[PDB]
Amino acid sequence: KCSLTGKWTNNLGSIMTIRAVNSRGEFTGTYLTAVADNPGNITLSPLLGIQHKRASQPTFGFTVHWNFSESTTVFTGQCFIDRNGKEVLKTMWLLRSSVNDISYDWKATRVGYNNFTRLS
Amino acid sequence: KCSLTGKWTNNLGSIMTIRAVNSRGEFTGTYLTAVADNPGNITLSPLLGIQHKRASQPTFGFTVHWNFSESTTVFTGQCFIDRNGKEVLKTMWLLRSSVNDISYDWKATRVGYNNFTRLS
Amino acid sequence: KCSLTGKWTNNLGSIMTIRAVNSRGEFTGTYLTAVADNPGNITLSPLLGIQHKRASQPTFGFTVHWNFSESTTVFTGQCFIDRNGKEVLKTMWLLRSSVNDISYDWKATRVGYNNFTRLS
Amino acid sequence: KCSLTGKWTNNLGSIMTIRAVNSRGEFTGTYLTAVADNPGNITLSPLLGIQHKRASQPTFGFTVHWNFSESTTVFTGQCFIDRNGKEVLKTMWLLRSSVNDISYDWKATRVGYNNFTRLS
Repeated sequence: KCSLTGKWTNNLGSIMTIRAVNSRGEFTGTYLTAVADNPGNITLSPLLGIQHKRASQPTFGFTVHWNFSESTTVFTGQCFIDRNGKEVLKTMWLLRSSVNDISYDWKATRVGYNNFTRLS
Repeated sequence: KCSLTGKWTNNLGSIMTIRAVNSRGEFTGTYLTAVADNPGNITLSPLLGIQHKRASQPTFGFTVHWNFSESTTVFTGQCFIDRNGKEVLKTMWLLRSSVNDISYDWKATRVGYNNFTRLS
Repeated sequence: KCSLTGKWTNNLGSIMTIRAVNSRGEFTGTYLTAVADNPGNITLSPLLGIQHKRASQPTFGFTVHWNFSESTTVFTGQCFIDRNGKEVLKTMWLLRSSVNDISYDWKATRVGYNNFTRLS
Repeated sequence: KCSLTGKWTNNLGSIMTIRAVNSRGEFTGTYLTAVADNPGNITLSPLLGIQHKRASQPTFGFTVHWNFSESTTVFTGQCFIDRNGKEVLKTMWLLRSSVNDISYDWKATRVGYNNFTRLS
């Protein structure tokens, strides 16, 4: 079975740490991003999400509230287990920027992907 | 200031209730989707997210753990308030399906938009 | 049958003209966006795409080469016709910006939606 | 300078062949996908797109009209050149399925990524 609890890094070098997953599948953690709009401002930021519980290869989502900007990112994906027992999180994300008013809303959402593997 | 707490409907007729937002911007709620892969199966599903606290028009994200499928959706967006105090949540979402293994990962993520307005 | 040829406006006030669709479903046109990173720079920009030919409500895609920036947008969607013969193009888009090298690739893609209706 | 003319493969094993890029940046070609909704039906399919011309690392987009389904895919991205002169296309895509009517439109768009390198 795949539990998101533990430390993970992604293909861009970001690191996240996820705490205990409760019986609802909820989890909290922290996220240290390797990249940002203004990288000189990067600080460790909180995340909160939910994974499925029964499935051996659960889907999940989480939100990262960046502590150094007005933006928010959400990730969703699935945890896969190899024939050798290795775990990979395949994710896609949306990064929402803050804009001044609704006339700028069209430009406020970036999309991307990330693969994560366990630190140790 | 644009608040997320309350009852919302979107342009597809889905409804959600968001409970009290804590000092860290964290919130829970319940989502009733009007649309699904198998609409006869739809049941109420929990959501968990984070908004920014200081901003008058905060960005936010949340995860919906569907209680009737193996899928997960994440939403991110911004709460806008117009001249008359009317709120709109402008959101984009990713809907993650469960696939059998990593070779099917390519097909697992749907994308879309939703605009939410306050019920009553 | 839902036709793409003609003049269209979207929910943001952008307009486009699509010319004759050939036997392979290929079409050209001109796009005038109402919105840009630098709106004072906006000029008419060419589009080139393909639709399906047999379908009454075809899917399609097209590329807009912005003539005033280094960016490119792609749109994909479907042409729907209601009971009264009114057409709507339901689309999603990706807007690709130019970045300096691959280490910035993560931030280069915006996503959104647009609904188009026929002018006159 | 980066010209899309030539043969490319992506990280999933798909292959595409792009013909001459004209002075407008337009190009045609073919695309043999490694994966599909119904892979037993896969046939070689046409593509049509536009790249930027002046830039050494141009952005671009193209549409693939699948010849074996009612779907359409669009790709957009950028061609990067290494310090060693190696070229990579970094892309994201939207895959549009045909649905019966507008009430199903919400579920019709998948999103993903692909990296391409030259065949030879």
